[PDB]
Amino acid sequence: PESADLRALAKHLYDSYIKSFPLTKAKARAILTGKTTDKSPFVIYDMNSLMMGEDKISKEVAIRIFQGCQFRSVEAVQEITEYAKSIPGFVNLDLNDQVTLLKYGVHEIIYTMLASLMNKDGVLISEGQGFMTREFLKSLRKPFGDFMEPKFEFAVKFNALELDDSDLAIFIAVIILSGDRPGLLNVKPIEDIQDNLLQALELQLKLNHPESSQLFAKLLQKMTDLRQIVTEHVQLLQVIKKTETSLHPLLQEIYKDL
Amino acid sequence: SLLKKLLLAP
Ligand SMILES: CCOc1cc(CNC(=O)c2c(OC)cc(O)c3c2OC2=CC(O)=C(C(C)=O)C(=O)[C@]23C)c2ccccc2c1
Repeated sequence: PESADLRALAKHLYDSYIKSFPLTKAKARAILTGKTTDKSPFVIYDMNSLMMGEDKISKEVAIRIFQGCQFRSVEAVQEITEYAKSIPGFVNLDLNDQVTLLKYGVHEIIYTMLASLMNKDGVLISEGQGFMTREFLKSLRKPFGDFMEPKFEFAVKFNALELDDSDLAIFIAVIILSGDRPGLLNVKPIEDIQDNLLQALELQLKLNHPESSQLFAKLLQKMTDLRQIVTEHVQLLQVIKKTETSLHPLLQEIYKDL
Repeated sequence: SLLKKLLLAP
């Protein structure tokens, strides 16, 4: 019955993930590999193709693309918030603790979910209607090319784990319910929720990836790696803010005193 | 805050 309840929890999380996140890894892989009747994405691989694809998806291109990433991130933060509110126990936490969990969690989840839409060659954008190449993004002038590339670097390593949406739903939940985020007021209720989510994740991986005993331990390490990854992202965004002569208010709020 | 507003919206 305990294991049965952990599977029920896994399924609840998956169902909530499907309601919260329009752009699933399943749907993204169907597009990337070509197994879809739907329209093929418009490929953007240089300045010329970017200009042509404007409708399918005075400021210079690098800035235009950076603002695009910002607006998608804003949309993603809202999706992640909705998903967080579906995790059993989350909305009953102290509201300021809920804020803290999102503040420190959202960019780790954004990196995770971005991987679902990436391969080694590029990233799906605009609900899969566009595909922008990694090479085009990396070639953008300093400091914007180096802002893009680490997201692909992480995706390549993370996608090697071959997680599916059912695995990801639980992985994301575990990350959000991290009891060691700076400034949390009531730690134990968060830790108790996370302990149960971790049990659900372990069972999920044992059943869904029986030939990969190492996967749970590897995912625990990825959660640790993501903190370092996001600290570097935030540093780079602080650099851009001071060295480039705009930042969305929601993102400004998240980065402030992070 | 904006996060708080997002959290409170049913
Ligand atoms: C964690 C920081 O957020 C991110 C987010 C993304 C996701 N990016 C995109 O989805 C993404 C993108 O992407 C190139 C380029 C791009 O041009 C756009 C993107 O999404 C957009 C939303 C818009 O509202 C646009 C406009 C004009 O209004 C855009 O133009 C879009 C279509 C990243 C994608 C690749 C590499 C790093 C990334 C970092």
